[PDB]
Amino acid sequence: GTSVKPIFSRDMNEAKRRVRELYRAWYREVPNTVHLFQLDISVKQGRDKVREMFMKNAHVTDPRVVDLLVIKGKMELEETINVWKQRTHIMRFFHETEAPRPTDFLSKFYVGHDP
Amino acid sequence: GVRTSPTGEKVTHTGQAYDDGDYRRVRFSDRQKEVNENFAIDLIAEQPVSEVGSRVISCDGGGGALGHPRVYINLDKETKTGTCGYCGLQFRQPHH
Amino acid sequence: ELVQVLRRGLQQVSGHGGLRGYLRVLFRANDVRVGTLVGEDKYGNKYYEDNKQFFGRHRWVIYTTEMNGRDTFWDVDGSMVPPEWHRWLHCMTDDPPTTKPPTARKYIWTNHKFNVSGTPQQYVPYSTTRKKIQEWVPPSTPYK
Amino acid sequence: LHHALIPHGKGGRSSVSGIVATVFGATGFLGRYVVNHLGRMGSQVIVPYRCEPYDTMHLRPMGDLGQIIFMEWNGKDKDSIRKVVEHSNVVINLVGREWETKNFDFEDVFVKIPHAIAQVSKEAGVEKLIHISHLNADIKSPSRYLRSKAVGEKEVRAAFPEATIIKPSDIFGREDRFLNYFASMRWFGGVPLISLGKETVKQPVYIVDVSKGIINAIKDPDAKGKTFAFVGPNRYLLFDLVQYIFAVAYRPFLPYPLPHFAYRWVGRLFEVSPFEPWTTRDKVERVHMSDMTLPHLPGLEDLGIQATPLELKAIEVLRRHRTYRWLTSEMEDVKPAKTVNI
Amino acid sequence: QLIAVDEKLDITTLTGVPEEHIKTRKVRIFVPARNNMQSGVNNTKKWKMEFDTRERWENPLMG
Amino acid sequence: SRGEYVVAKLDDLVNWARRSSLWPMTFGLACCAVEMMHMAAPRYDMDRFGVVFRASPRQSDVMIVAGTLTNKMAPALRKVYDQMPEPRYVVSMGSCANGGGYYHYSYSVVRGCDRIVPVDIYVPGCPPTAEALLYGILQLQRKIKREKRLRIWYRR
Amino acid sequence: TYKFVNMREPSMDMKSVTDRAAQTLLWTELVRGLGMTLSYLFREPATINYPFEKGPLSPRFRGEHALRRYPSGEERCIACKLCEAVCPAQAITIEAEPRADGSRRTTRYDIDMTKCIYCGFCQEACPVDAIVEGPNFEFSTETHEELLYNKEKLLNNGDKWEAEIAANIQADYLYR
Amino acid sequence: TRPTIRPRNDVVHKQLSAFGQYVAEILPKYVQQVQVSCFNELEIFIHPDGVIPVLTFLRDHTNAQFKSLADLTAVDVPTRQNRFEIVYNLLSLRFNSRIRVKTYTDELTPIESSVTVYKAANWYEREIWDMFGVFFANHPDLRRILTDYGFEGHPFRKDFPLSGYVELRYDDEVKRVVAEPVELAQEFRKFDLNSPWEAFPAYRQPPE
Ligand SMILES: CCCCCCCCCCCCCCCCC[C@@H](O)O[C@H](CO[C@H](O)CCCCCCCCCCCCCCC)COP(=O)(O)OCC[N+](C)(C)C
Ligand SMILES: CCCCCCCC/C=C\CCCCCCCC(=O)O[C@H](COC(=O)CCCCCCC/C=C/CCCCCCCC)COP(=O)(O)OCCN
Ligand SMILES: NC(=O)C1=CN([C@@H]2O[C@H](COP(=O)(O)OP(=O)(O)OC[C@H]3O[C@@H](n4cnc5c(N)ncnc54)[C@H](OP(=O)(O)O)[C@@H]3O)[C@@H](O)[C@H]2O)C=CC1
Ligand SMILES: CCCCCCCCCCC1=C(C)C(=O)C(OC)=C(OC)C1=O
Ligand code: SF4
Ligand code: SF4
Ligand code: SF4
Ligand SMILES: [Zn+2]
Repeated sequence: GTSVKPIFSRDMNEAKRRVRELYRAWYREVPNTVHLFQLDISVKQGRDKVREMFMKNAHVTDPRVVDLLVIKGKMELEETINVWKQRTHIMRFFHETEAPRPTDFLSKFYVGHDP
Repeated sequence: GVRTSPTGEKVTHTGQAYDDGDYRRVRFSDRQKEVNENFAIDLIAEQPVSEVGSRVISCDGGGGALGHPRVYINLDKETKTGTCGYCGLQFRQPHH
Repeated sequence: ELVQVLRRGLQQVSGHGGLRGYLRVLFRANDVRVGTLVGEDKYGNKYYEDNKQFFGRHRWVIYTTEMNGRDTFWDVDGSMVPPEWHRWLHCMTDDPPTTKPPTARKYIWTNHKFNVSGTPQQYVPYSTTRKKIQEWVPPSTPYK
Repeated sequence: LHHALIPHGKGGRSSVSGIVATVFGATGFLGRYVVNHLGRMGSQVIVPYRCEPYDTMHLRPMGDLGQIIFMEWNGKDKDSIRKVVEHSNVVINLVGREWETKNFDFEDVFVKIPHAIAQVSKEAGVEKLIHISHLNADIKSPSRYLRSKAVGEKEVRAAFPEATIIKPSDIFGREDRFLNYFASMRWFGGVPLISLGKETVKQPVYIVDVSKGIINAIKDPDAKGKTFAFVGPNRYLLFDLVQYIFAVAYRPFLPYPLPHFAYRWVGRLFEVSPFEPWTTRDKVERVHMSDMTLPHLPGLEDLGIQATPLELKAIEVLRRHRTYRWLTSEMEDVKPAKTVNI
Repeated sequence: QLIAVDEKLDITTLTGVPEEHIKTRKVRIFVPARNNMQSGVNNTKKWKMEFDTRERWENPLMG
Repeated sequence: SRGEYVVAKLDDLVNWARRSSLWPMTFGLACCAVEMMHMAAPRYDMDRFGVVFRASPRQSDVMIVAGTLTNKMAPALRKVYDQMPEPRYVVSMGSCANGGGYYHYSYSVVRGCDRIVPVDIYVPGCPPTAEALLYGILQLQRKIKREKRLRIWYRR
Repeated sequence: TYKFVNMREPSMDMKSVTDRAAQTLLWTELVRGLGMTLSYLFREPATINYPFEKGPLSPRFRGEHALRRYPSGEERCIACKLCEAVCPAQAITIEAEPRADGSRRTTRYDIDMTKCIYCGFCQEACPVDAIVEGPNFEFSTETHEELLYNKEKLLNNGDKWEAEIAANIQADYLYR
Repeated sequence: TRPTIRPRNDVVHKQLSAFGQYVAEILPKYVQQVQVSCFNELEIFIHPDGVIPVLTFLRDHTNAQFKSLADLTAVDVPTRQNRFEIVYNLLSLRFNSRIRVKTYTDELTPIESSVTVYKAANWYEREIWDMFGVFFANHPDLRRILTDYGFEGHPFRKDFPLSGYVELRYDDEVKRVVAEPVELAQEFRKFDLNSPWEAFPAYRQPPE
């Protein structure tokens, strides 16, 4: 039985429905975020970034973890809509000042000791 | 006891001077390199060895509570002088 | 009692070595008070005292016009005070270094230096320790 | 490799990159980006400056403690150059005016100074020298700018045979004199273009692309004695480029044709300013010269850089030139200009 | 009323840790050895978790 | 030369005007701002030197970073620094602003305000005394006295 | 035990009502405030003429750090690293080795003055009175790097301020 | 004993023990343990389901009248199956007494919000969520209170690094403040201070 108390959803289907609602809200919000923050990116870039952030956690199978992720996403959206975030916070999702770190074995061997 | 390296950089009391091919020298260009000129080893080397008439002597560095913790130094060996582990002063028993 | 304050102002004017001295102390320190001289530095600073002033104005220094290397007729700062007169001036003690000279030591600086930031004499930090890892030196001769 | 000059760390602010670079002309447009890219990865940067130290404050937060050093220098004095290049393994030359002053003409800043820097760096033991030239540099050019650039690169190659020469083409950025210059033309009502800009082709390049190309050329062992051309991905007719510039800034575009002699006279008239001229006859020539095509030279793609199109970075420069009513307009609103791609 | 989940516990997505410091780290679980310089054994009672040692380098300033 | 003398005298006049009227922004962050207030107090009376607090960044000449700069606060400090018209100066006061100080290893603290804005004068202490801050301000005045903008322009 | 602050009633007699009406129409308390400000106008101000006059300090005052010497010139520091351990901000970095004559001395002794909180814990922990906080507070710099003191800087500070430091310690060592 | 040793107060000890017995008798459904410390502080351990009934009883009962919520915080103990210890500190002005109510939760089990009992609990619960990640159900407005916007992780957890994962600086190319992975010029120096000899025999644990 595992006797666990839920947060919002009884199983994975209601968690998926909440995920879809949050995705809809973010998708609607993206153009307004682009206009209000005076971002140099396009709406397509913002929606692709939202999709990337959603797919980052695609492997989650625990409904409680999905509910907490949806709660955090709603907190982030509420921060973005109310302009509590600034342009720096929005652009932190893009990592525009970090150099692209290579993935292949030889490049890591050349640069240093990190695996 | 300051000394200059073959490059002209003053060698500090700790003996560190940049290698002629060391890029870190550039920090001293248009500026100076801070070096203390009072080398403590030479200063303590100038102090005379105190003659005392006992096998054990006490040293607190002078000034009472303004010195260092008081230690007792054995002086049985005539081959070498008794040095304070805190202050560096030297003591010995009368010989010759 | 108006004539009294006017005469005290005239006495302040006459007590600074004349009108030129009065304007010198007026434009160099924005203060024209006359006090009892306590002593003088080896660098030229003059120290005065007036116990009738309230705590904070009873001690003051008239800075020299030429310290170690620079002209200080206008460019003065609080770092030009030597340590003994620093102790007297900040009221850490009631005794000037004239009646109570400091303890002489062979390692104490004989010449005080002011804040040298922004000058070629500024302190530049550097590591004071030796190189830790020694590299192997290959032989200088051929191997066949 | 002089153990103190062995790379260490993760590649960030507190890391060691193994590069000790003296960056001449680091207080200008390209210089700040070059110093920023050097300082991101933990390089030691030497900034020789002739201006007032207040004009170098923006470069200070670009490096960790001790990683950026400022020393005065004089272009007409070789002792200053040797002083600032004694301990460096890389020397970058970004010195250049777009106008001639009473103390420094084009030959002084593009021929004499680069040659002196190259000779001093060679005799001082510097291993790598990066010299910046122009794509349109030509000994038979109607511009004294480009003739001086050609003579300067010839003499730099003569004095430092292992130097790397980079030839960018009309770099555009936030602090440029290319988009801002065209944007600035709205004040005079109409935009004077020679032949209506229909006989000029431009290939502008992004500032970050050029700075990253310089950084990668420093780290590339094959780029030692080569010559590179840094150009953008697209070629535009000058008329269409200026029209797109005005469209992005949401300003009314009123182009009219002006004869070459008259607009040269206008440039000469503007040249009399004791301050920075608004335009010069040399600028008159260079704006209306087509960008050369040099397919025999390696480009940004040979240094691992994909050229950034102007249509992606024009808004970050031209949004400042809009009025209040169009400030919030998005980037994908302004219908990118037609490109003459061969 | 409870939901009866049946999967092993995983909270990696909620800790805010970068991906590098989850999949490339190796933690050692052990009881620390007694410091041989002393005879006290009070420091060998609990279990410790520590990460794998990474690179340390000299700062160009101050060393 | 005549022009050299003229530009030197003009530099002297402009530098005197700028260092004799220094208006810091009404801007403080933590414990250090208390010592800033005490340096504004009647004992030291910065107003007698010509130093007046003004709330608007548009009307301020100096920013005194007096207190810890956190990550949440850094964008606001950068914003108010940027809005300052030039010439502008920044004075860093206290260990927290100089290098992070006693919260240097914290996850939410910027390790020195020089990562965000260029700094002209560093005032050490935790907190620096009001007298130490006055010394730092007078040092900033002396540094402003050494500017040679018009000489540099003339020699260009 | 307690008291009330705003529990007094005004008397309703014609005298008091007329006095309150005169207060309302003629602004008497405003004139009282003006009189207090005028009284302060003619008082002597509390301003001192810095830098010619200085604020009073104590022998216990904690200023710039310095490294002291024995009267023979020998360094007092013995590299015991108590100050490094106790330092609440981890501002002290110490390395040591036996000297050429076998003495226990430091080779690195750095104080990050931008990490320091000037608490004086280090001079309390020192068993030989080697590290102290001096009386100097006017050492502002123009660059961050100048506030990273190494052993040479601290030894120079000691050599430069020993005359005042010894006198300050002499006045307070019986309270320690 | 005398000059250097803290004196005892047996009267308060017995009073607090009696009131703890009283509370445990009135609420057997939720109370698991009652403790009185030797410096006279009363602690009541409850099941997580009893957060609202126990606090309501302590606030509204005539003999309790704990009308003031002094503090609400969390403690992270990674070795426990239930990671987070939730501590309530209450003050009674009618009886000049203080009480502590303690419960537990893990990373995924929500705790009931106490804003209906104490209005003060709003920001305390917000801070607990921000610092530890404990979700409070039915909280009127739950969001970060202390951390930066978009901050990832919960810093007060024992496994969160002291210096975090990202640091801030101003970047001139993008003309804004950016966040990058932390690099420290000097690494924080870990000190091993614990003595290998036992200090307090009164707290010695069985050797298992
Ligand atoms: C007429 C309308 C148009 C012109 C508008 C301007 C009006 C004229 C400007 C008024 C000039 C007055 C300024 C002079 C005050 C200097 C005071 C003196 O102290 O300066 C010293 C030396 O002087 C300065 O070096 C230079 C000041 C003079 C500048 C040169 C004169 C230029 C005049 C040219 C007029 C042209 C105006 C523009 C015409 C279009 C430096 O000392 P300082 O460090 O401070 O004080 C130390 C503080 N202590 C004493 C407490 C320790
Ligand atoms: C025989 C026939 C005679 C004919 C009639 C003549 C007799 C007249 C007698 C009455 C005259 C009274 C005149 C005063 C007018 C206004 C008084 C007043 O009541 O105003 C105050 C408010 O006025 C103020 O307090 C002023 C506020 C601003 C203060 C600014 C500084 C104060 C002034 C400094 C000194 C004034 C000097 C003025 C003259 C300068 C010389 C030109 C009321 O406000 P409250 O107390 O809140 O009551 C409201 C609800 N009941
Ligand atoms: N910008 C473009 O579109 C293109 C640029 N280039 C080349 O790139 C280089 C720099 O580009 P950019 O940064 O835009 O040019 P900037 O004018 O923006 O930078 C100029 C730099 O050169 C220095 N300098 C100029 N003349 C002298 C001198 N006589 N003595 C000493 N220093 C001097 C300036 O110092 P101070 O600030 O004191 O004047 C400044 O640091 C130039 O060589 C330019 O020709 C090549 C192709 C196109
Ligand atoms: C006019 C009186 C002098 C005011 C000096 C300006 C103070 C600027 C610091 C801002 C600040 C204020 C106003 C302040 O009131 C305060 O206490 C809550 C602070 O905490 C330290 C502050 O940082
Ligand atoms: S430096 Fe010290 S006094 Fe100033 S804000 Fe930081 S902790 Fe407070
Ligand atoms: S005063 Fe305190 S913070 Fe400063 S070095 Fe000494 S112990 Fe460390
Ligand atoms: S300064 Fe004092 S406490 Fe610090 S290492 Fe030296 S002797 Fe020990
Ligand atoms: Zn001794």
